[PDB]
Amino acid sequence: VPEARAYLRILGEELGFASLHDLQLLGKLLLMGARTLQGIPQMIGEVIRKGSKNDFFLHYIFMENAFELPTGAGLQLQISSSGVIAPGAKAGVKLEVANMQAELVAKPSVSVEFVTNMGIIIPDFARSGVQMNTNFFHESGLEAHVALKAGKLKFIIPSPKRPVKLLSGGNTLHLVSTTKTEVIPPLIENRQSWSVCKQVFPGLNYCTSGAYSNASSTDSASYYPLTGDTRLELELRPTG
Amino acid sequence: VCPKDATRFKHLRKYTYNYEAESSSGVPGTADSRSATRINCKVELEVPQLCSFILKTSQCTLKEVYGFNPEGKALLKKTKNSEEFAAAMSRYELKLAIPEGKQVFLYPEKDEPTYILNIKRGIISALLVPPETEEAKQVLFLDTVYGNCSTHFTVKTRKGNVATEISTERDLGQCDRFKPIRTGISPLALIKGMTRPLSTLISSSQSCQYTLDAKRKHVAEAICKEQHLFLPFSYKNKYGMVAQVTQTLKLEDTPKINSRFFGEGTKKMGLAFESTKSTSPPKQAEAVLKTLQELKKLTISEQNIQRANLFNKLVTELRGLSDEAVTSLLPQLIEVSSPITLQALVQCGQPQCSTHILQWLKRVHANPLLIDVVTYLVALIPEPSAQQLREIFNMARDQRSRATLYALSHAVNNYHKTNPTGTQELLDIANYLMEQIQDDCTGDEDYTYLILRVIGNMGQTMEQLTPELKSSILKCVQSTKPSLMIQKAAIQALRKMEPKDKDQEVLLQTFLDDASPGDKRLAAYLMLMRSPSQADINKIVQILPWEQNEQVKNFVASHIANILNSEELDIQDLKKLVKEALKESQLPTVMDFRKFSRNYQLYKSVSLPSLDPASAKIEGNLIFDPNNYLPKESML
Repeated sequence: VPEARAYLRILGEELGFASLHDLQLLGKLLLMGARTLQGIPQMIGEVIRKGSKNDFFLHYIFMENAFELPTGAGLQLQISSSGVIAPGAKAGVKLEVANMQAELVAKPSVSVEFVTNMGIIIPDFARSGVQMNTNFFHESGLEAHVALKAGKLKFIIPSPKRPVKLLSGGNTLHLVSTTKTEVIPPLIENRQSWSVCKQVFPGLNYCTSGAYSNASSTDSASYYPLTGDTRLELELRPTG
Repeated sequence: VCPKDATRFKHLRKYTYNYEAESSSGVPGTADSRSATRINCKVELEVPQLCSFILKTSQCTLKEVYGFNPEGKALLKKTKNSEEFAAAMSRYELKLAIPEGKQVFLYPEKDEPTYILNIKRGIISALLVPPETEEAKQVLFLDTVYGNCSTHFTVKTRKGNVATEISTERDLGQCDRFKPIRTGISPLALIKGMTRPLSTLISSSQSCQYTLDAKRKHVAEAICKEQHLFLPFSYKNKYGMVAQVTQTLKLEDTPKINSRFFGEGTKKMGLAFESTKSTSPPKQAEAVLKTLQELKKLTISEQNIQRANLFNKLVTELRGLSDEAVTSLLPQLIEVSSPITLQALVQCGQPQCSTHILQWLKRVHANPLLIDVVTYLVALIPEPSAQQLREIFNMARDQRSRATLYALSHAVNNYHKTNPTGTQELLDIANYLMEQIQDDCTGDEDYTYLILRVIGNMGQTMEQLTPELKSSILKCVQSTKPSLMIQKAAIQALRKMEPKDKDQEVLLQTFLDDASPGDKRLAAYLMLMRSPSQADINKIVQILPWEQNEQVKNFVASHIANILNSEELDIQDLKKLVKEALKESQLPTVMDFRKFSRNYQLYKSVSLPSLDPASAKIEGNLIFDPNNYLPKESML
C-alpha cells in the first residue's frame, strides 16, 4: 500500500501534516460524530419527559475599577467600585406523562447592582473596609399549572406568597471584617417607615413603602436618601 | 557620612518603645460606627553607633472590635493568627545604616517577607526625625515608604537652639507614588482610564507630633495621624467618608549598652516599595464553597436580590487567593457547579483563571478538535509560565495529539527565548521523552515520527540540558531497526541542534555506507551540507564516482553544479572549500531528469537603498526512479 504524507514548515517550525492515516481518522471521527448525533433526540425527549429547571444568569461586569495604595505604616489602602447587571431567567417546564399534568415557570428578572468598596488590607492577615451598596431589582413572571385527570381540566395559578415587587432602589452600607459580613443597622430616631396600599384586587394590594431615618437636622450625617439602609419600594402584597 | 545635625539619638542605647496603632474604617454619623483594630508591639531600638540601627521587636498583639458597648466603647479579642503573627517578629532582627540621614539602606536576612518589610518601613518612617534647622518652614524631598515627599518642617516649641515639640505636617498628593497601583481588573468591563477624576475625589494628609529632649536628643513621645476624606456621593461635600489612622510611640526605657559592632546582611535595600500580592488564608476559601452552597440554596430559595453581591465579594476573595491552593480546590467547584465556574472564570482578570481554563476543559471532557484549537490559540500568548507548561504537559500526555505537541514545542521555544533559566520542569519533560523514545526508537510509526519531529524542534534545549537524548538519537541513526521514515525524522531532527563534529561524523558514516538506502543517503547528503568540513567534503567528492545508485550520483553532481553556479556570501564560502576539495577528483555528467533524482536552485538578490541586499533562495528536489514517470518525492 503506497503511503504519502505532506507537512508544512513556517520559519522552520511546523503547523501539522496530512496523510492517508489522517483521512482515516477523519472518516472515523465523522462516523463517531454521526453516532453521537443519532442518540441526541431520544436523550432530550427523555429529559423533557422527566422535567427539570433551567437558569440563565449572566452576572456581567459593565463597570469595574479596582486599586490600592501603600499607607504610611505600610498597609494596603484598597478602594474599588463596580456596577453589574445579572439579567437572568428561571424556566423549566416539567411534563408528567400519562398524567397530563404540566407545571409552568418562567420568571425573568433584572438587577442593577452597584458597590464601592473601601478600606484597608493587612496582607495575608486581615482587613477592615466599608461598603456602599445600591440595588435596583425588578421581576415579572407568571405561574400556572395545567393538570388533566379523568377529563376534568383545570388551570392552576399559584400565588407567590411574597409581595411581588416591581420598583426598588435599595441603599445600604456594610462592614465586612476578615471573617464576618455585617449590615449597618438603621437609625431608630425619626425612623420614618410608612406604607400606602390600594385595594386594586381582592387578593392583591398595590403597596408603596418608604423606610428611612429623618436625620436631616443631625450633624455629621447625610440626608434622607443616605444615612441608613434607605428602602423606597413598590410591591404587590397578596392578601393571604 | 553621619551629620551631627541629624543626631536624634544616642550611641550605646536601647530605646524600649511601645507601638500601638488603631485602624478604624467607618462613619461618624451612625454613632461613629466603624470596624476598629488594635496593634501593639514592644520595640527595642539598639543604637551602639551613630547611624547604625539594630531592631528587635516582639510582643506584637493584635485585636479586633467584634462588638461595641452602649456607652460607645468597643470590645477587642485575639485572632487565630496574632500568635503566628508574633512568630513573624519573634525571629527577625534588623540592621540598617543611613548616610547623611537620607540614604535609607537596610540589611534584610533570610528573605524577610515583603509585608514585614513594608511594616518595618512604616515604623522607620514614623521613627525618622529631621535634622535641626533654625527655620520655621523647611520643606524638602524626604524619603518614606510612599516615596520622595515634599515635606515641610515647622517647630511648634523650641527651647533655645533645640526644638522640643515638632509638628511634621504634609499633604499626601505630592509624592512620587500617587498613581493607583495596577490591580486585577475584569477585562470585560470596558471602563478605562477614568481613574483621574476619582483620584481628585480623594483627600488625605499626614501630621506627626514629636516630643524631643535637649539631653540626649532622644524622642520621648511621637503622635502620628493620617486622615483621608472621601468626598463624593454625600451632600454639601462634607458628610462623606472619613478615615483615621492613629499611631503613638512612648519611650519607656533606654538602658546603656556596650557593643562596638554593627552587622550587615547580604541585601542593601532602599526605602522603596515592592510589589505585594493580595494574600489571604486558604481556610476562608472553604466558606467560599458553602457560599456557593448558598447559591445552590438560593435557586430553590428563588431569591435573586443578594446574588451579584456575593459574586463580586467571592471573586474579590479569589483575587486575594493563590494558585496552587486554587488548583487543588477547583475539582470541588467543578463537581458542585459548572455555569457558575464559567461565570467566575470569564469574570476573572487573573492569569491563574486562564491557567485553570485548561483543567476546566479537561474536566468537562470536551471534543478533541476544540481543545487542540484552544491549545493553539493560547499557545501564541507570550511570556510563558511554568504553570502553563505543566498543564500543557499534562494534556499532551493525556491526548497525545498533533496540535497539542506543536503547542508544546512552540511554548517551550517562547519560554526558552524568554527565561534563560532552565528549571526542573524541562528535566521532567526530557525524562518523559526519554521514556517515550527508549534507545532503539521502536513503537508506532506516526506517533514516534511526531515524537522525533518535536524533539527535532527542541534539540537546542535538549543539548543545553540533556545530551542523553542526543545519544539516543545518534544510536537510532546508526541503527536499522526502525523504518526509513524514522531515519529521515532523525535526520531532520538536527535542524537547530547545530551538529558540530560528532553528528557530522555519524552522517558521513551513514552516507558513505553503501548498504544505506538511496533516500537515506540522499537525506544525509542534503543535511551534511549545512556546516560540512573540507575533509568531509573532499572525502565525499572522492567517494562520489564510486557510490551506487547512479541517480544519487547524478543528483549530487547537479547539486554541486548548482552550488558552483550561484554567487553569494555563504555559497561562495562553500565553493571555496569545493575548489579546495576538487584537486584530484571529477564528477559524472548529469543526464536526464525524468528518471533520476534532480536538484534545482535559484537565487534572487535585490539591492535596497541604505539597507542590506535581500536574498531569496528557492530550492527544488525532484527524486525520480528508473521505473517512475512522476515526481515521487518533491520537497520545496
